[PDB]
Amino acid sequence: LSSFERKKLPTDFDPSLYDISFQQIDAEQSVLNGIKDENTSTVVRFFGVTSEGHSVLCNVTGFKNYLYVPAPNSSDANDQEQINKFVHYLNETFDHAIDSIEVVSKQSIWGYSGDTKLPFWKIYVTYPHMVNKLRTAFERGHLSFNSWFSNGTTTYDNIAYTLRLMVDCGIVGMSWITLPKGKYSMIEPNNRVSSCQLEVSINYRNLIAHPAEGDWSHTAPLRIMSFSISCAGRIGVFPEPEYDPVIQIANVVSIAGAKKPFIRNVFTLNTCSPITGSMIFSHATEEEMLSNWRNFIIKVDPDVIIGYNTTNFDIPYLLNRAKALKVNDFPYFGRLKTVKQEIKESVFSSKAYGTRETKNVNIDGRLQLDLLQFIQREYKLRSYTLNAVSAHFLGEQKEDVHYSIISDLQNGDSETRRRLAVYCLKDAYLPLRLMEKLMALVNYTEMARVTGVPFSYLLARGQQIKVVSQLFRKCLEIDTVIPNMQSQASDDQYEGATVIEPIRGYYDVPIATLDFNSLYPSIMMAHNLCYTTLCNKATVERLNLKIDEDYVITPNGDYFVTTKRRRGILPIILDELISARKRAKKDLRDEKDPFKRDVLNGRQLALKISANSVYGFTGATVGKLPCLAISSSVTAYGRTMILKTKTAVQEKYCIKNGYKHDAVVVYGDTDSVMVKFGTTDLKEAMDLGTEAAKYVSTLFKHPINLEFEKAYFPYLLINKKRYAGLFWTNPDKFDKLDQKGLASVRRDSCSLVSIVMNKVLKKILIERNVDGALAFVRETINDILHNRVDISKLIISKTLAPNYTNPQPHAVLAERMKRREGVGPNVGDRVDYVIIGGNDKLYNRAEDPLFVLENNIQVDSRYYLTNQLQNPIISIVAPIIGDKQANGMFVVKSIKINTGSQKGGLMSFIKKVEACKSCKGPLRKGEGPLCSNCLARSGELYIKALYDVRDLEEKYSRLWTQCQRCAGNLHSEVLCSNKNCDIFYMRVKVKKELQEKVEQLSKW
DNA sequence: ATGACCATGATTACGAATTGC
DNA sequence: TTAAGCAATTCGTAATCATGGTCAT
Ligand SMILES: Cc1cn([C@H]2CC[C@@H](COP(=O)(O)OP(=O)(O)OP(=O)(O)O)O2)c(=O)[nH]c1=O
Ligand code: SF4
Ligand SMILES: [Mg+2]
Ligand SMILES: [Mg+2]
Ligand SMILES: [Zn+2]
Repeated sequence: LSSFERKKLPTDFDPSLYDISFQQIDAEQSVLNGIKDENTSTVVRFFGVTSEGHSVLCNVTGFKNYLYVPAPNSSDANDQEQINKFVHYLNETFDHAIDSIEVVSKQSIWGYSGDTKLPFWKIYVTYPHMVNKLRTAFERGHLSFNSWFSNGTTTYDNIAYTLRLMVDCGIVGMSWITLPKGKYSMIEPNNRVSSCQLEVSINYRNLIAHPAEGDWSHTAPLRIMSFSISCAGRIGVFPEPEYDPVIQIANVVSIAGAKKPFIRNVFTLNTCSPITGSMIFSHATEEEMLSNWRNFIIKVDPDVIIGYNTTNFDIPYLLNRAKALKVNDFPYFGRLKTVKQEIKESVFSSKAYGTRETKNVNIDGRLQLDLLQFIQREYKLRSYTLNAVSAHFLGEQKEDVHYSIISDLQNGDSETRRRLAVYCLKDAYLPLRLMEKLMALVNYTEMARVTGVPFSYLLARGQQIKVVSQLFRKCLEIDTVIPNMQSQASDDQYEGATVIEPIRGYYDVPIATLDFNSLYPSIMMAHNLCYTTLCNKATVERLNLKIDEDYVITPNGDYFVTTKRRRGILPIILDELISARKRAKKDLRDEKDPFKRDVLNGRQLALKISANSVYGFTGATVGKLPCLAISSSVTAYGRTMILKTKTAVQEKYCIKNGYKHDAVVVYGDTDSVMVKFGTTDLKEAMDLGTEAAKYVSTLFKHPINLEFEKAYFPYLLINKKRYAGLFWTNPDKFDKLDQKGLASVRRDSCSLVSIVMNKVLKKILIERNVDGALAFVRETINDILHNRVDISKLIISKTLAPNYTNPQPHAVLAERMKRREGVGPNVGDRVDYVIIGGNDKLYNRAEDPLFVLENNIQVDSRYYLTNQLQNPIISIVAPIIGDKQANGMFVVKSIKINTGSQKGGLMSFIKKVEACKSCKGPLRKGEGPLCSNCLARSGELYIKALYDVRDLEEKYSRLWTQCQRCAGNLHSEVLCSNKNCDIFYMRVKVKKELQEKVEQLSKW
C-alpha cells in the first residue's frame, strides 16, 4: 500500500557490474532444479538483506556432503583401480549416489599420537541425505569390498549439511557475505520461487564470506514485524480453532534500531472506528481478513516475526483456523511461494532449561524471536505472563480486558470494536518495546556471530550446538577430523568441586572476597587441556616424552602434553570466548543507565555460560565427544587451586609476618574465598584483599588470575551456599544488599517472604537496629494471623514437570484445573497457587488464586506462618538474638477465623448468634452490641469500629478510583482481568472487609 | 499377672524444586 | 534424531522403628 514494499533496487541492474553484499539471516537446504552444478543439484538458500534493504536469496550451489572415513590399511587400498572398483560398487549399492573419493592426510581430534597424519578417505555424494545412510553402513558392516569395511570403521566429522557448508565456506550465522563482480548469476523470472527482490545463485567456491570484525561488523535494516491476535470464544471455554474465530489481528511492523514503527495496522472482523496514529483494515468475513493478512505479510517482507507466545498460540491458532475455514491459500506466507507453513511439535529437554513442548512452524526465510521463549531462557521470573513481564521490565500495570466480555464487545457497536482494537494494538506493540529494551536482537546477533550458528538455533537448541560449531570450525582450520563417537547410555555423576565449610554467624568485620577470573576456562587454557592433547602412559612411553616439560599429569591422574607438543583447540575457543566477554564487560563499564546496565550484565552473563559450557560439553556424557577425563582434570585442578589459595592466604597474612591479626578464610564457593583479615576498617580490608589477590595470582600460571571483587562489612553467613551482606566495592558507599540462596531470591516462596526478608536485612545490615526488625516481624505475624495480607503476596509458583512419582501440589492443581476449566498449564509452565486450609495432604490443598479470589475460600494462615515465613526469618535472626528468643515470637497468641461468604456444603444454613463485644458473653438477650456487664466501655468499642471503617473506606476509595485512572475511562465500567497488578486481589478484599465492618457499625 | 496390639513420636530415605559455583 | 557440568539446601510424604496405654490373660 505504497508504504509496505521495500526500496526497489535501481532498474539499471544486471548480474554483472554490481556486488550484492548482504547480511544473511536464514539458511535452508533444498533441491535447486533439474540442472546440476559440480555434479550435484542440492543448494543452500541464504535468505538475507543487503545494506540498503533489498532481500536476497543467494543460492549456494555445487557443495557435496563429504564424509571422512579411515582409509583401509591394506596393500590393495592405495591402488587407483581398486578405489575405482570400490566407488563403482558403492554406486551400484545405492543407485549412483557417490561422486568421488579423495585420499587426504588428516589426524584425529582424539588424543596426541605424534604430528603424523593418517590417510582418510573423503567420500562425496550427489545429494547429502545419502551420507546418513552411507555412514551408517560403515558402522554396521553392510559393506564388504575385499572385506575392507565389513568389520565397521568409526566414521568422522558428523554434522548437518547446512552447518557443513557454513563451516567450509566460513559463513558464520548473521555475518556478512559478498558476491563478486559478475561471478554470480540471476535466476529467470519464470523460475524464481521466492517473493524476494532478488533470486540469485553462485557456486560456493567463488563467493567471499566476510568475518564479523572490522568493516563488516554492522547490521542490516531488518524489517521486524511484531504482531498479535485476538479471538472471541464461547462462554466459559478456552479459545479453540474449531469454533472460536479470530476477530482482530494487530501488526506493528518496524525496523531494527528504529525509535518508532512505521505502520500500525489492525485487521478487524467488522467495521472499526478510526484510531488516531494507526491504520485499520476492516473486513466482512474471516476468510477475507486472513487472506489479506497473508498478502500483507508477503508484501511487507518482514525479516523477523517477533511476538509473545506466538509460536505456541498465535501462529498455530491462525494456521488451524485457516485450515478449519478451508482457506487453502493462507499457510503460504513464507519467503518461498509454494511451500507450506505447517506446525511440527518438538520437545526440548535440558537440566538448566526444563522440559518444554514447542509447536514450531516452518516459516522460511524469516527469523522468529518469540519473546516468551527468549525471556524464559534469559531471565528467571516468578511469572511469565505478558502482564507480569510488562510490569517487571517496562513497569506498567495497565488494564487487561476481561476474556469473557470479548464476545460481547465484538457483537456491539463500532466503538466497542475500536477499544478492542486498541487493546490488541497495545498487546502487539509490547513485544517490540520488550525486544528494544532487553536488546534481544543485538545480544543474539553477537552470540550467533561469536559461536557461528544460525540465529534460529539460539531458540530451539541448547548450549551444545554452539561448542560443536566452534569445535568443527577450529578443526577445519587445523586439519583435524572429529570422530562420530556413539554417545554412551548415561552416567550418574563425576566428582565436582569441594565447597569449604561455611563458618556461620554475624560478621561485622569487613570480609574481603577474592574470586578467580573464569576459573574453569582459565584452567583449561592454562594447562593445554583439550581433546588433541590427551595422551596416556603407553603413548608417552612410546614417544619418550620428558616429564614437566613435554607432558604433565593432572590431579585426576590423566596425562596431557604441554604447549611444546601440540596446541589444543579448546584453548583457542576459550581465548575467543573470553576476548568476547572482555569487551562485553568493558561496554558495561562504559554505561550509566541502570536498565541498560542490567542488559549489559545479562549480555556478559551469557558469554561466561558458553565459556563454561565448553567444559560442560567436554563433561556432558549425554552428547557427542564426552571426554570425562578433561572435565575431571579441570575439577581436580580447581579443587587443588582453591585449597592452595586458602592455605596461602591463611599463611602469609598472620601475626608472624608482621600483620595485625590472623586472616581466616570464612567461606569458599569453589572459586572464591571470603578471607576475614580482622581489621574492622573497611578501606584497609579492601587494600589487604587486593594485595592478597595479587600475591596469590603471582603463584599461578599466566591465564589464571585472582582478583579482589568485593567486601562485606556486615556479613551474615546463614549456611552452605546461603548468605547475605552489603556489597562494598568502594570504601565510601555500599552498592547493594546481596542475598545468595535465601528464600527471598527464590521463586517457590510467596512474595511476602521476599518482602519481609528484604526489609529485615535492610534494618539489620544498613540501619543496624534489630529491635525495629523484630517489631516488623511481629507486625507481619499479626497481619498473617488476622488475614491482613493480600492474596497476591501469598502466591507460590512452581515449575511443572512432565512426570511425577511423588505427587506435588502444583501438579494436582494443574490436573484439577484441566478437569474443571477445560485446559490447564502444560509442562514447563510455572503454575501458581495458594495453600488453602484443610486436613488432607498438602498436595491436596492448593488452588488457583483466581478460584480463591472468586469463591472466597479461606487461606491457611498458620501454614504460611510456620512453613513459609518461620524458617527463613528464624535462620536470619537467630545469629543475632539467639535461637530461643527468635523462636518465641512465633507462637500463635491470636487468630482470626474468617468463616464469611463461604456458603457451601456446610458453611451455608448456619447462624451467627452475635455474641457481646469485648467480652463475647453469650447472654446478649438484651439488644445492643454490648451486654449490661461491660456497658462502661460503650465509648471505646464504637471508636474502634468507626476508625476501622474510616481506614477501610479510605482504602476502598483510593483503590477503585486508582483502578478507574488506570483503565483510562471514568464513565465506563472497569472489568479488568489483569491479575499481575498489586492492586488486583486487594480491591475485592478491601470491598468485602469494608462491607463487613460497615454492617458491624450498623448495630448501634 | 505378662506381654499383645494398636497408636504415637524419632529417624531415614528419596523425590522435587531451586540456586550456587 | 538431541539434550553443558556438579554441589547444596529445603520441604514434603512415606517407610520403618522405638515406646507407651490399655486389654485377655
Ligand atoms: C555461572 C556458572 C558457573 N559454572 C562454573 C564454572 C567455573 C565456576 C565459576 O563460576 P562463576 O559464576 O563464579 O564466574 P567466573 O567465570 O569464574 O568469573 P568472572 O566474572 O570472570 O570474574 O562455576 C558453570 O559451570 N556454569 C555456570 O552457569
Ligand atoms: S487492578 Fe486496577 S490498576 Fe490493575 S489493571 Fe485492573 S484497573 Fe488497572
Ligand atoms: Mg568466578
Ligand atoms: Mg563463585
Ligand atoms: Zn460484654
